[PDB]
Amino acid sequence: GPHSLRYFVTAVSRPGLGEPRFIAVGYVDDTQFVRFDSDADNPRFEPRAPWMEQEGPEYWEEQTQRAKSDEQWFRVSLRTAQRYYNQSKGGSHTFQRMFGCDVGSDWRLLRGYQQFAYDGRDYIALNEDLKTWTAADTAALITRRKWEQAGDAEYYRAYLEGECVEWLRRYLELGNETLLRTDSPKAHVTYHPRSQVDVTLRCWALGFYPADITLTWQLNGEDLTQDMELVETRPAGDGTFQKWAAVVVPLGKEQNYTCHVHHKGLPEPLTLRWK
Amino acid sequence: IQKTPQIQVYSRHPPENGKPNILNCYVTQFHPPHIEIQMLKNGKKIPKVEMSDMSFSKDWSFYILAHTEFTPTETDTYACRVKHDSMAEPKTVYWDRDM
Amino acid sequence: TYQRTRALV
Repeated sequence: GPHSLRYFVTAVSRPGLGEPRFIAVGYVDDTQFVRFDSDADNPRFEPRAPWMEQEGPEYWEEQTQRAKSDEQWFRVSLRTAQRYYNQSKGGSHTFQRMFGCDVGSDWRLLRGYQQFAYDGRDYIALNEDLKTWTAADTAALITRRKWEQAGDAEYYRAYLEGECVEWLRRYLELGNETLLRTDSPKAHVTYHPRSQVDVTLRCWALGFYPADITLTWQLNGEDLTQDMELVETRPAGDGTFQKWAAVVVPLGKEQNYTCHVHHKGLPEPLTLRWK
Repeated sequence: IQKTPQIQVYSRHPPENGKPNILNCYVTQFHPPHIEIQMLKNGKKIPKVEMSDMSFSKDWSFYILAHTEFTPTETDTYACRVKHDSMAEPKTVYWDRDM
Repeated sequence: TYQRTRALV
């Protein structure tokens, strides 16, 4: 590996618009493979990767049933949290759920995640020991008492150790030709005449995977990653990503700056100079 | 609270006049999840736009992506109009061939 | 594989 399996579940209340919207997206590494959307026609988990369709109906049945369960679970938890905060009933609120798991190359659990957030803010989160809970406030404190009373930790701690992993190993095989791949980034530096003395140089990183990558500018050893114009790595749509960094520099000094690309697919970081 | 949406507008491949390509609009770091992304062509709304599933990042901020089929020319303009509570007015961002 | 939440907040 190392590899990871993640599910990002979202639930937002709709005051006077009917029941709340429940969305669930599942990922492996930086690739999306499953989804559930209450606002869809005939809600049910569906594959989003070609290699997921290689799964039987029973897999799909079960998955859907759980998503449907959590749809109820969230309607209530959302009404519950509403009271906890003494908020009014005509306001919409967001409840987020994160869970999944990181695995080492030994294919054994390495890190487990089960956390919650209300209205965009940390609410309650399992700790690394997988036996304790970290409540963000007094309201989340009554939730920890409940969840410990039911020994929920145990079950989740059990899920991460077994399920997510066993299934991760599987998803990885089914989608090996696209999950195991590594597309190196294709870099170049564009010249953009700024003023009469400056020029905006920009080196791009295209077609790479995993999403993780390092783009930097340097001036005679000097690291300028604070004076850089750096975007947030972005998806191209075909399963790979792009990104770029830009620096403003003087005329006739363009050659004095280098661009350094670091990625998993490159056996040795790239470097680029203009002219 | 309310995080302002970050919007990047860019094509899938390096553009070439007349050659079919794909325009994307990546909206990130916004909250709440309520959001309205609209891709446009020459001021007009392009109907055949598709959305990736809504999802957030570790820091909890949501992110989504819009895309569509398009054959770029020297005359047509493209843009992504995004409306979100964190803002007063809808924010629009035109695609730049060099961005 | 998706996992159900258990107890409620």
